[PDB]
Amino acid sequence: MHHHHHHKLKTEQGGAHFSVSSLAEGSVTSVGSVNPAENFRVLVKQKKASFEEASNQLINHIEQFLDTNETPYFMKSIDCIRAFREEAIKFSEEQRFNNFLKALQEKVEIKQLNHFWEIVVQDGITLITKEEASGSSVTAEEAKKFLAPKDK
Repeated sequence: MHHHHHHKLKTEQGGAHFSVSSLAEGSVTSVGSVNPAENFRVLVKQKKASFEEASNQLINHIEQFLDTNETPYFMKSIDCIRAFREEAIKFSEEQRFNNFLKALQEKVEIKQLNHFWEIVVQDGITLITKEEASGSSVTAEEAKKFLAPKDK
């Protein structure tokens, strides 16, 4: 007539559970998932580095690549440029723009990598696309003018 326990009141865990990440924690490799610019993005989005030091390491890494002879990274370089490009607009960094641009270019000048400069002309990756500003209505046109793949 009497019974104790076996009532089942406490739930066991309740939900999925396993290892986290398991991708790259310790050494493993560099870069989380694609995009070599994501790192710079990390510092700009984190307390790591300022939008300048971060973008600096981004272009710097791009310099290492630009040191190599591989181009899979040259269009991807343009992409990195595209990485801090948009971020800067949201990060309010105008000087950093003409800086990475005049710096990466002045660099292509000192050395070769004119091919990188080529896609730059084909991508409008030169001068302050808007108008040496931080908030305008102008588009890539300006850049398209600095180095256009058409006209004379």
